[PDB]
Order: sequence, then structure tokens, then C-alpha cells
Amino acid sequence: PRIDMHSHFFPRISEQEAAKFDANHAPWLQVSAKGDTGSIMMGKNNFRPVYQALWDPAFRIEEMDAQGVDVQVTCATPVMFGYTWEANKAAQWAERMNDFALEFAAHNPQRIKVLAQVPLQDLDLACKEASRAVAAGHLGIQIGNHLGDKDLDDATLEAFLTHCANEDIPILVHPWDMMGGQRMKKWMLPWLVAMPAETQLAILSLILSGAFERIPKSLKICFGHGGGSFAFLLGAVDNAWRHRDIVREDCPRPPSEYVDRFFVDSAVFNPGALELLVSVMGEDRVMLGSDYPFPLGEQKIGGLVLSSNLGESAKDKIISGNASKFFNIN
Amino acid sequence: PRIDMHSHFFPRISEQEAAKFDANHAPWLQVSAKGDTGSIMMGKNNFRPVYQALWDPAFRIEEMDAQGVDVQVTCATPVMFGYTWEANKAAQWAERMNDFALEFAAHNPQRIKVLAQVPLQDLDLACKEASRAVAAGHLGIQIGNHLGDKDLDDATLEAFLTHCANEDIPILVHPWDMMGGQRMKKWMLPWLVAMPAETQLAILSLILSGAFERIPKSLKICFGHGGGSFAFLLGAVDNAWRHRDIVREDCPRPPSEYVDRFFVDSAVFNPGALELLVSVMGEDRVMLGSDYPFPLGEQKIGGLVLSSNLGESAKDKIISGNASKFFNIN
Ligand SMILES: [Zn+2]
Ligand SMILES: [Zn+2]
Repeated sequence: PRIDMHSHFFPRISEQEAAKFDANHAPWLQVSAKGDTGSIMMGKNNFRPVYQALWDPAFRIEEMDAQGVDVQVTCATPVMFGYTWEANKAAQWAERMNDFALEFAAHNPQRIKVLAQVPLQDLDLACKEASRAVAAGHLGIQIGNHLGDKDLDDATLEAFLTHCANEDIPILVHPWDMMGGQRMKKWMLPWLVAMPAETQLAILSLILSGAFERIPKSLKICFGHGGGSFAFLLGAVDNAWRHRDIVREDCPRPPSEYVDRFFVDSAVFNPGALELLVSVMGEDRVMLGSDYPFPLGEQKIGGLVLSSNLGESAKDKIISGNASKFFNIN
Repeated sequence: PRIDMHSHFFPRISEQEAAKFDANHAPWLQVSAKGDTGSIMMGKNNFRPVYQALWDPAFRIEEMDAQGVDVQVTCATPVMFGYTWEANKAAQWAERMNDFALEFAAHNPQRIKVLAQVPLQDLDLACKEASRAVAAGHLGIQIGNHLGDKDLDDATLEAFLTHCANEDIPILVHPWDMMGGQRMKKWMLPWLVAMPAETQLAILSLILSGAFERIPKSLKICFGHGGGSFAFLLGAVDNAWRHRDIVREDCPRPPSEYVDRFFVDSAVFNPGALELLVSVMGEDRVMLGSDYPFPLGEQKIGGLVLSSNLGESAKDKIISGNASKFFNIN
């Protein structure tokens, strides 16, 4: 079947319910009276216009049919993370969101799988939430790729990964809270420039810090959006490792050898980019992700893989094989 | 014949010559009695230790012999920019670095060419410095993407491109200066992540702002380092342009259609990445650049292009053809 392992949801939360958590920074969902469109709010502010398939599981199915998608793995919209909040409030939030997801998916748990969020600022509460959420349904965890000035090499984030590997919980790493600051507002530049750099930073943070050495090889970790610009700029990285002390210091093998340690989704929107990606990662390590139902995710899901010059077996693993093994969908 | 269009020098200046500009911001060169070592200086502290090839054309002429390199275009180390300085002092400084670059060049003007630097913080001072310098023999200009602490590139910058496009003054745009704030502190991550991003941002800035519609097709502009991650991320840009009216707002054609308006150098350190780059830019708009003499410079200049499953006609254009037309070199 077709397995789309990168999609998003947003739960039914009213302004008042989100107010209890944080009347200013807790997101919620404003739906039209018809019920077809809607907005993600943020206190009183409009954040991002959305539509029915983000909150409605039934309505999501009828698009899951038209696109030929059999099983969808879905998870929190990044605005729900709340990594900057006080920890207990966040842990409570993350528990409530993971509950909403199970509800969402339970409409038809055969086709809709979910991933959990965690209060990643607090290592203890994050591990607790991850175990709890998986035992209760979720097939794994989605996290943002960094926590303020902390990247995946931070010991707190490295310890979370280790915990997930110990308990055989699979992780999807998603870019969010993009760098760039004031210079990238127009033309969705944060999406096009900062977001792939964020992801590539995350991957390189694990590799060059030595982290993969101190993390069990049993960890299932996947990077969204093709690993960003990772696969393309990897040559420049091997070259820096070869010729600079400071680059080599904590990384014992050539950085390129580490593609055996993680996965990437397939959303790179270009036949040749996909072929370089598969070349670097191997057909075993790339999975179909659409970024549904957001405006700039692949509009015909799986379109790019199937239209490619890849072997029938390579097209099968990517569209199905690798995510049945990765998330243990049978 | 063999042309490396991307390299760097630093002038033969003393603590005192530079003192007359600044005691703690104007950089100068210190070399030991064993005239082989050397180090760039700021005040009385080491800013950057330095290979003998960086200053001293004599040694350079010999390394160009060992390498396949007949002609090498060379320019400022971005340390020498000073786009933060007051517009007048930075006009004085600029021209001195361009005289210092003409004495360097006049040690073999058949083999050593020079690009000028401009006081880009003031539009007219820079325009004047530019015309003045190409007239003195410089084959063109090298500019950063900022202003020491700047947000990208407005219509002031677009004017400077127009000035150059009209007097046929070629420009090499060189990624420089940060992006990562308090992140990316180890393993040369700014060079591996932030620098490719900066370059791709410069490119997309020109394209998505519609700038190429106001800029005469006469413009000769090259982007350092393979144009960063541009080629690989292009499919994503195109996808966004077509699914979001804000991306398309100032950009009347698909962004990918604009590849005919600029050049990139070839320094991407990987045959697969170079093959995608050529397939996107076309063999006519990729030139050989090594980043000599820096430690992350290509070791065997030309090596990656020569060794490629590319075409032979393609290989001569890259090595020679394109950079002959671009700088006007015979
Ligand atoms: Zn996503
Ligand atoms: Zn350079």
C-alpha cells in the first residue's frame, strides 16, 4: 500500500481552553460556522489559515482515498510544541495534545497512525511522556530540531534520543523556530532557506559531535523534508572533516559514513534532487512524506517517487516498505 | 588552458600602516623571520594564521605551476571588507586594498588577475570606487551579501548591480558574515551550514524580489561556492511559487527559469552534487573556482571536474570557456 509518513493535524481547542494554559502563546483552533475552513490562533492573533482535513479525521479519509493513500502517519503541527513554556504546563499540554491525537486517530486506527509530542525542555518529563504516549497507542515521537540555542548535540537532546532508542521508540525530527531572524520575511524565505538549513544543522549536529557513537545503533530516527540541504552539501562536509582539526575533533569516521544511522523523508520536489538523495542515503532509508495537508506539501501524494527513474523495488520500499519497518505498521 | 576564478590574497601591510585607519579594526599582516609562516592581525591579537601563498605572488606563481593553473583571478579576504566602517574611511581603505591588489597583480598580469572591493555601505562611494578600479585594471568586483551587520539586499543594492551591469563590470558575490547567532559554535558549522544558506539567500533574494526584471540582462554576476544549496533546493522554491500567491507576487516566471541570469563557481566537492549543479545551471554557467589558498580550498584545482562522467565539451567550458567570456580573458 501507500504509506505517507509525514502529515500533520491540529485538535479542537477553544480560545478559553488554550487560555487556561497560556492566553497569549497557546494556539487554538477557530473553525468557520460551515466547518470547512478555519484558523490556527495564538491568543487573539490569527496565525495560519487552515482547512477541514487538519482536524476532521472522516474528511481526511475522503482525501486519503482520492490520493491513493492507504495509511497515514500524522503528528502535531509545530506551533503546538510549546518548548519555551514553563515545563509543567508544557508537560500537561503535551499530555492533552497526545490524547487529542489518539481520539483523532481512533476514528479509524487502521489507516491513521499518530506520533506524539513531548515537553522537550524538561528531560525527565519528556521521557515520561514519550513512554506513556507509545504504550497508549502512538507509533513514535515527533520533535522540533532544536531548543533555542540547543541543537541535537546538546546532552539533554542526546539523552532523549538515547531513551527512545533504549525503548525502541522511533523519532521524526522536524524543523521549527527557524533561524534567520529579521532577514527572511518575504516570499516564504523562512520555509525555503532557513528550514532546510535547520534540518541540515540538526543532522550535522549529531554527526560532528560524535553523538551517533554514544547512541545505540537501534535508534530509529528520521529527518523531515529530505534531510534539508544535507545530501547535497555532504561533499563539502567530508572535505572540511579531512582538512580541519576542529571539524574532525569529535567525529571519528568520515561524516558520510553516518547515513547508515538515520532516515530522511522524500519531499524534495524534484526528480534529480530525489535521485541524489536516494544515491546518498540508499533506497532503504528514504520514506514517502507529503507534508499534508499544508499548502506547500506535494499535491499529488507519491507523485514524485512513482514518476522517477528508480527500480520497481526502490519505488516500493520508499512508498511502503521502509515505513512498515520504521514505524512497525504491519 | 586552465582558469581558477575564485581565490584570495591579503596585502603586505604593517601594524602602523593600518593604524592610520584603525588600531583595533583595520587588519594587517605579520610574518616571522622564517618568511614562510605569517598571520593576519587585528590589533595586537591573532585573527587568522596564514599560509605564505596568501600574500607574495612569487610563491603563488609556483603553486600555480604544480597545479594545472595558468590563470587565477584573486580578490579580497572578506576580513578586509569593513562594510561596517564609516562610508568615507571605508572608501579610503577600499582603494588602498585595490592599489595593494594591483601591485600584487603586476607580478604576472598574464596569470594573476584581480577583482576589486567596494565601500558598499554607501551607494555612490562604492559605484565610484568600482568604475575607478576596473579602469585601473581590475577585472571586476567582489562583494559580500550584507553590510557588516546587514539585512540582505534592497533597491540600493539593485542600483549598484545596475551601475555595474551598465558599465559591464563583473561581480563575484561571496557569502560572508554569520547567520547562526549563538548556534553553530563548533566544527566550522557556519562554513558548512550558514555559508551555503547565505549564498542561496542572495540568489533567491534577487529572483523572488523580481530584481532580474529591473536588472539589464547585461549583468555579469557569479555566486560563490556552487551557489550554496540553491540547485538542490530549487524544486522546493518552484513548488512554493506555484502553491502560494505570496511567493509568485513579485516573481512573474517560475524561479527556476531565472538560472540564465547568473553564474556559479564549481566548488561543491562531490561528483554527484556537481552533476546536479550542471544539470540545473547548464554547463555554460558554471566556472572553476578553488578557494585557494584556504585550507578548505580544493586540493587538486580542477580535480573534481576532470574526474567527472561529464562531457568533454562541458569540461572545457567549466575549466576555461565560461571564465574567459565572464572576465574577458584570452
Ligand atoms: Zn511538516
Ligand atoms: Zn572564497
